[PDB]
Amino acid sequence: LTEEQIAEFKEAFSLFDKDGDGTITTKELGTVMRSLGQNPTEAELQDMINEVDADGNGTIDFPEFLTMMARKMKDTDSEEEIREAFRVFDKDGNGYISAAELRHVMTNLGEKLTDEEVDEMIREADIDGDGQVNYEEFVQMMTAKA
Amino acid sequence: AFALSKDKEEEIRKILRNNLQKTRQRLRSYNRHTLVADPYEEAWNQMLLRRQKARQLEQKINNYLT
Ligand SMILES: [Ca+2]
Ligand SMILES: [Ca+2]
Ligand SMILES: [Ca+2]
Ligand SMILES: [Ca+2]
Repeated sequence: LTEEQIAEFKEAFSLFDKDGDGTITTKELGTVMRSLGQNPTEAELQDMINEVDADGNGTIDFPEFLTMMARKMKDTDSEEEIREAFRVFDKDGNGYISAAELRHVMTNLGEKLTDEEVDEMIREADIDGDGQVNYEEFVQMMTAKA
Repeated sequence: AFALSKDKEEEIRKILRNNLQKTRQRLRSYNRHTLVADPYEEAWNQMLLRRQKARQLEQKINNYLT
């Protein structure tokens, strides 16, 4: 990051850390969300802290806040990259990737496919059963950590 | 005498995998169209907004009489 970039994080962080102690508590998180019309229970807010609380000491320090913000940004950038790829792969722009189009993608990426392979790729990724790959289906094929 | 054949097992796999994929599709949609605000996105947006507003004001002045 750069100096302005860290400034943005500090300030975002300060929106939560009113007492300036350099960590954010369940009480403070609760406070921020109360200003959004939601009413989280103390057992609720604890789970939210839990999701960010890497070292597990009950509060969220600044470096922990960083890591999880960088990860929300990475997910944003990934969705953007997935939309750009879909747009390139769906050459006729009809909103669906077809067999022919996937064959072309795969040929462009260095692979040598049979039709039975293309059909089994499409079939495993095909959620609504229409025999082509829409955007939501492509998202799951791109984000499979399996 | 009766077990699921490998063929049968594969059939089950497809149905459940398909169930899972619709689930993942629902979760992504609950997420973009929810009304419960993410306090991190919100804080960051409130910080971004105030920063742009302060850069625009300095910019109007810097352009004032040119
Ligand atoms: Ca604090
Ligand atoms: Ca901590
Ligand atoms: Ca197409
Ligand atoms: Ca489909």
